Amino acid sequence: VEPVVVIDGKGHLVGRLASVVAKQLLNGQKIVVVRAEELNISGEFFRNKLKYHDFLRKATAFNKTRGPFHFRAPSRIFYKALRGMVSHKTARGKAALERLKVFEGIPPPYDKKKRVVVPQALRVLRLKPGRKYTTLGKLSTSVGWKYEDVVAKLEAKRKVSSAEYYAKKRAFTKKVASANATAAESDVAKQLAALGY
Amino acid sequence: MAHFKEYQVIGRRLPTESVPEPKLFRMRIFASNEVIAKSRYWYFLQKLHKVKKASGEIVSINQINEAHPTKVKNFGVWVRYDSRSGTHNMYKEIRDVSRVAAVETLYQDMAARHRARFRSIHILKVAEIEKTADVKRQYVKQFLTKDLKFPLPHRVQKSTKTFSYKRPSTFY
Amino acid sequence: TDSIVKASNWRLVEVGRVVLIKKGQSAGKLAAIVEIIDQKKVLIDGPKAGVPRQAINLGQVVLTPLTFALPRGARTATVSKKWAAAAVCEKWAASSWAKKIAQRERRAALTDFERFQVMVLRKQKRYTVKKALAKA
Amino acid sequence: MKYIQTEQQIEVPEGVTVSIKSRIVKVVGPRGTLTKNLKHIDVTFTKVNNQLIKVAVHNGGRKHVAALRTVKSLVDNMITGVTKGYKYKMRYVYAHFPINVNIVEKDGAKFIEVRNFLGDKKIRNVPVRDGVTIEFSTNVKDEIVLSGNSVEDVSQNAADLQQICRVRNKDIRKFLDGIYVSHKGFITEDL
RNA sequence: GGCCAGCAUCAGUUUUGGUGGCAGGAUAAAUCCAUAGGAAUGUAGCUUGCCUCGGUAAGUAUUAUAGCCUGUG
RNA sequence: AGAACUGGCGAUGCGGGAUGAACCGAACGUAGAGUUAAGGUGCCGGAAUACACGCUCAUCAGACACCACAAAAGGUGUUAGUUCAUCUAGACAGCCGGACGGUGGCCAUGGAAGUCGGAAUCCGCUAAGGAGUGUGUAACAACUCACCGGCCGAAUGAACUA
RNA sequence: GCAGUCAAGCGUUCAUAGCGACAUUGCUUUUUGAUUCUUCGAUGUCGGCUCUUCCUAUCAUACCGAAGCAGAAUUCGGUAA
RNA sequence: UUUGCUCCACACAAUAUAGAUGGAUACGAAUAAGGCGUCCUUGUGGCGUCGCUGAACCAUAGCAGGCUAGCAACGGUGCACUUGGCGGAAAGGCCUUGGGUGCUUGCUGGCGAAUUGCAAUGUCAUUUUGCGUGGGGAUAAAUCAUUUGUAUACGACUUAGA
Ligand SMILES: [K+]
Ligand SMILES: [Mg+2]
Ligand SMILES: [Mg+2]
Ligand SMILES: [Mg+2]
Ligand SMILES: [Mg+2]
Ligand SMILES: [Mg+2]
Ligand SMILES: [Mg+2]
Ligand SMILES: [Mg+2]
Ligand SMILES: [Mg+2]
Ligand SMILES: [Mg+2]
Ligand SMILES: [Mg+2]
Ligand SMILES: [Mg+2]
Ligand SMILES: [Mg+2]
Ligand SMILES: [Mg+2]
Ligand SMILES: [Mg+2]
Repeated sequence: VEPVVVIDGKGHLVGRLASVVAKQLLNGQKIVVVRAEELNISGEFFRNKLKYHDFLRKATAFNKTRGPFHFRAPSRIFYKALRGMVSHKTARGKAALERLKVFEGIPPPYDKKKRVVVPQALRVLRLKPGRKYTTLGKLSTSVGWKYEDVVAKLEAKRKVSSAEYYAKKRAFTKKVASANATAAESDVAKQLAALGY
Repeated sequence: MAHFKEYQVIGRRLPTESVPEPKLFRMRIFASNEVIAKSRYWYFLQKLHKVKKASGEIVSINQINEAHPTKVKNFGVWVRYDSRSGTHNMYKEIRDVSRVAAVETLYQDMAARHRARFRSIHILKVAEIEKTADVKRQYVKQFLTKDLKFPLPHRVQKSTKTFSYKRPSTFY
Repeated sequence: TDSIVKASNWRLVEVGRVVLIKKGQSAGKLAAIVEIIDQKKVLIDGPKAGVPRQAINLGQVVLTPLTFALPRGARTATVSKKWAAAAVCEKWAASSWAKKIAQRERRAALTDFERFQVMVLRKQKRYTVKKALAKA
Repeated sequence: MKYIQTEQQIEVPEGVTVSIKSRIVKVVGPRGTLTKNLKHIDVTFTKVNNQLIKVAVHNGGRKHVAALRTVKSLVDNMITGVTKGYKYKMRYVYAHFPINVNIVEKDGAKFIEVRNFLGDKKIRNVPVRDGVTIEFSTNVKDEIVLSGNSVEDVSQNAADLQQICRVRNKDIRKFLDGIYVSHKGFITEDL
């Protein structure tokens, strides 16, 4: 319902999130996924590491530069899931994929924009409590991603700035709420309440 | 087979010149409809007595409704089922408000825990356990304690929309 | 010097707990847990709202913060009497939850002329509120 | 079976305060402050009377209720460690070569240094975990004592010292040399 | 006259709602009402025991200052 | 590799089984609309991230017939059952106290002392105590267990089934 | 060809340290068969040399568990290509 | 450069559009827990309250939004100026000062709309390019050929040459 939907990928069950996002792109919705390093996969970290190593051993025998490319970054792992669920060899699939951006952290274009979640892909809502799960950043680092520390540092900086922004917004919201609480017994407010507002 | 009803089925073993008024055998059959109910009646009657549908007749078939469908009962259920390698009798206990609901639960549970399909299960008996402390299964006894209360932690709300703007909560 | 443990109070599946039916023939009516069948099933009764006495899956209802004293297994007439004595309907209607349900039904019932009047009144209230916010 | 409710009791003595936010337990007693994160277990704590905490699992399976008692034991060990402390006594055992155990510093890091183990020229170094105090017992021959609030830290430090002295390429039933935990109790006597 | 449509009233096929009147069954079973009899996950009352408000424990007690179950109508 | 009956493929497209002569469904003029078959409905992919009761966590999980494999034997993994028992007249576990007199019994063993040991598992006191249950010692001295008590408070043990 | 299960026995005493009869369950396609589906308008028929890669049912090297492991030597086994 | 190049403003011509049609509306963390408000003894604190979805919030009336006359209040909003600060992860945006101008539907009037004929997207967005009119700005290189041999099959490489 927005020109661009920014999904905060934190705790989002990579496969289910990828399914939602693939359908969204094919339906023509622009999607930006942020914080791909905080995505989750069901199963123990060792399980998912073994799965990625099974992926890693697959390569074109006569030329490894032809074989399947094993992207290590969490955004590219999520992108691999999405591409496997998009018909990426057609022009339609290509257009759908250009309707998508995936990032580690929340870079400057989107750190000041609203992030949404996908409840049908949320780990806390989908996974049975006590089921073990993996974090994409940890898995990616274990398989050779180099920027977990840089992403974490920039995320801490962004969180400091965003907490300051939210403190200001909370103060202003309290002011607006007080001003609406006053003049809530006015005739206009009573008529609005009668009409449901 | 489906959401069950209970039927009384009374069959006759059709009269002859020598034996008019045969012995009128009755069964309580759990089945989704009267066709299955009569089929099941003939199945069990052929297991018990020298009769078949061709040599007998269905004298009556009547749905038996639960006497008190809105009171919670503990049921002892004796079943005989075929496993992959033999036949076994088991006794289970089900808490429910009607015999048909208890039998539906029993069939679900047999299929879930022993992979026993409908065809492999005979309901030997379903009986209300009138006196608690005659309930001998812990998974039913734990619901018969005084002032039973329990929370429902980790509530998961089903969203009507693809995207949420709230990062939901599982409080309850 | 005193031990502090966060309470984390849940709504309890218990006899006398008031629940809101979210789907089914009732779909928005209040009922009372008459007793508990399983971990997922309860016998409820909603005689004041017209909810028939029935076994229902706990996933078909949402527990409300309202409880009233009710003996386990109470029949429909007893549930009606205790419900009236505890004034469950008034307590529920006083809550922000029921007020939100009523507000959304009212908004759904607004006609086009009423929506236009809502816009005009909102503009008036907004003029007043923005002036107050600038003043303070 | 999915038991409806299982609960365990954690007794709090007089001089101990237990602060439990969501699942981070802080225990404060005469000896110090211990902290434990239990966000991996899905239990519910509830204070009863300032001398009793209850820990409960609702609608829990066999493994869940198995972990409930583990939670109770861990909190009990926290309380026991801030009240009575924990002390592990290890004995050196050797047939011929005396084991030389001392406390050395490397950039102020408090290693337990082990020399001459089975004649080895290799010098073994076991770091001392923070909160663990090392005292060599006079009036007992070849006894090292590790003391501290957290039984986890003192027992793992003792276990590290025991593991550093494993015999290789020999029949261990014969070459019994090593540093072995001989006693595990509390710092405070007769309590 | 040619091209493309819009609406209305019909006809053929079909799809999807709203609503009315009947029939059957244990002339549904229930609920409800009345009545008879019970025990308990035992309500009031009563006795013994504690003591931090004043509540709680163990008995007895079958409706009382809650109720429930079964049969019958 | 060779027969029987039928149905097929060959001679046959179509929907399904990813793919495939034979399987499932269904057989075919050119179109429109409706409904279905078999098969499916997270995404690829049209179609419920439907509803419901359970089961399963796999450091090789599993995921629909033909069909693209896995067995005997095992596992206090976990689930549900069968049968036999113990148990508020206190069940199992743990802790604590004892665990005898005759008698270190007799026989002997090089040395045996309730116990390397050989026959009987003797009587009494018994809550219990076995000529002992084991260990230890050349033997001892001595312990220790069965056993009995105290505490504890409601469940427990065994053999099986899938 | 390789690997299991049972365990009568061997192993001074002790079934299972290491073995293991009588039986019995399998796996593999580095044996040889069996078959005749492809190729007879032709897929160059032994071996070696050369060179790359893969498998693990591991000979060595790494780290380990077991022993009828005192040491040394050795044997059985695990992760391991 | 037979007046070349670049930037800005305007106008006119083309050019297409993976697809605008009120607003992508910014804490972080947890979920067997949190958000907000408030208080203090400032904490893993007390008290209150909320959720049970955005079904929200904001915006939203006026020839696709005209021309005018007042009231009330010093608000809201657009524009071009302007003060200062913050923002490097892809910052290219966020905030803030002051005055100026326009609008204001917060309220009350006056005028206009028709014939697009009973609908026809009934044209309102932004992407690149070109040209012309003004203003502003700057005044090179690379390759071939020759040359080197740290290079080299040829290309390529690496050197030198007003
Ligand atoms: K040939
Ligand atoms: Mg690399
Ligand atoms: Mg050696
Ligand atoms: Mg018609
Ligand atoms: Mg032919
Ligand atoms: Mg055919
Ligand atoms: Mg297939
Ligand atoms: Mg047709
Ligand atoms: Mg689809
Ligand atoms: Mg098996
Ligand atoms: Mg042939
Ligand atoms: Mg040829
Ligand atoms: Mg050739
Ligand atoms: Mg060739
Ligand atoms: Mg191997």
